[PDB]
Amino acid sequence: ARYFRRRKFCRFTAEGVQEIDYKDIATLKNYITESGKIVPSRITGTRAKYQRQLARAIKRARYLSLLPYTDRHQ
Amino acid sequence: MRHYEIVFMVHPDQSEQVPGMIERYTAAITGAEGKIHRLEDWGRRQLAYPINKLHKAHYVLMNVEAPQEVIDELETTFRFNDAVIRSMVMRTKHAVTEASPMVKAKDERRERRDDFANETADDAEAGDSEEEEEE
Amino acid sequence: PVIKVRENEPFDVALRRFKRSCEKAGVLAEVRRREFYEKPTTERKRAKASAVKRHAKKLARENARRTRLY
Amino acid sequence: AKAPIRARKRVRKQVSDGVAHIHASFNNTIVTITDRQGNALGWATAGGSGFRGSRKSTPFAAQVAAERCADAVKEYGIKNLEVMVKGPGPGRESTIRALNAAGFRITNITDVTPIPHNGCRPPKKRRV
Repeated sequence: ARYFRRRKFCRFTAEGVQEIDYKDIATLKNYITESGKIVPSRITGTRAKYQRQLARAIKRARYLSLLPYTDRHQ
Repeated sequence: MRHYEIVFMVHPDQSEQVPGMIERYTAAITGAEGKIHRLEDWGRRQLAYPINKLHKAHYVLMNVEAPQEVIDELETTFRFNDAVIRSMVMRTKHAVTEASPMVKAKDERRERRDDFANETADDAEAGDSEEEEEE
Repeated sequence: PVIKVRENEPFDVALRRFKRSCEKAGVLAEVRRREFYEKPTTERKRAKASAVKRHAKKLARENARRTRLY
Repeated sequence: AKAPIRARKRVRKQVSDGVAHIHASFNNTIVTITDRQGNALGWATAGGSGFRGSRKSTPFAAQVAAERCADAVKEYGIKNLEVMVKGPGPGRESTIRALNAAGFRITNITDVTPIPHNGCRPPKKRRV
C-alpha cells in the first residue's frame, strides 16, 4: 500500500548515516575501522555526497580529538 | 538570525574558570538579539589525542544564534580561551537547534562515562549544574 | 604500517591485512620523491581505469566458451 | 683450562622488563632496547653487520641486527620484552622474530609508526 516511504533497506541497500554532522560521536564511527580510521569509498559503495561532506566532518572531528588523526594516537 | 552550533572542550582542572566567563558570553549574544536555544553540557569524555595535555576533556554545546558580525568575534574568543583547549563552530546549512543528535550520548556520559572523581566534580559545576548571572 | 590493533591470541606474526584500512597510500608511498601539491588529482586517482581491464578479463572467460576454443 | 676466580655478583639496574624500538628506513634498520620508563640498554645495526649495497636493507640483515642488541642487554638483567615498530622498511616480521629467538614473549607488536599530517618534502633523487 502507498506512501510507506523509507521504512528500511529501501532507496539504497546501505543506509546513509549523517552528511556533515560531528557532534554525535556515533554517526562518524559508522564508517570507522577498529584501527580508528575511515574505510575507502570504493569498498563500501557509499554515494559520493554523504562521503564528500564526511571528508570535512571527519577531519573536523579528528582535530577536536573526537578521533585519532595518526597511527601514534591508537 | 543565522544559527551557529559551537562545540568546545575544556581541561578538567581549569573548569572552575568557565562559570564566570560563560555568563558574559551569553550576555554578549542576547545583547545582539540572538538566542540560546539549548546550552547542553555533556560531562567528561576521553580525547583520542591530548590537546594542551591530559587525555580527558569536558564537552560543552552552547547552541547559539547570534548575528554574523558577532560570531566572528565569539569564535576567535572561544578558540583563544585558555580554559578551552580547542573549539569548532559549524554552518547554518542543515542545522538542528531542537531534537539533539547527542541527547542519548550526553545522558550516557553523566550516567556511565565520567571518572566519578574529584577531578570530574570540578567539571559538573561548569556542566549541567550551571550557575550564571541573570540578564 | 604493521598497525597497532592486536590479532586475537598473541603471536610473533602480525596479521597486517585485517588491521589496515587506508594507511601509507599517498603519505608514505611517494618515498624519495618530490612532493607535489595538485599532481595526485591526475597521477594517482586511477581506480576507474584499473577496474575496466578486470571487467574485460572476466567477460572474455565466457567468450572463449562462446567461440568454443575451450 | 679453568682458573681460581672470585664469584660474580654485579648489578647495573636489574630492570626485568623493557620496551624495544625499531626505526626501519629505506637504506638500513636501526634496532634499540630500552627500559619501559625510557632509557637505552643497548642498540645494534644491519649496516654494522657489513652487508652494504641493497643487501643492507633486507629482512635477514635486519633480523641479525635485532639478535646482536638482544644478546648484549642480559648484562643489564632484562628478562622480558615488548616492541614498538616505526617504519615501512624491510624486517616487518624478521626483526620481531630475532627478539623472539632471544627468548622473549613479544605479545605486543604496537605499530606507533608516525604518520605526519603530510610532513616535510622528501629528496627528489635523480634529476630525470
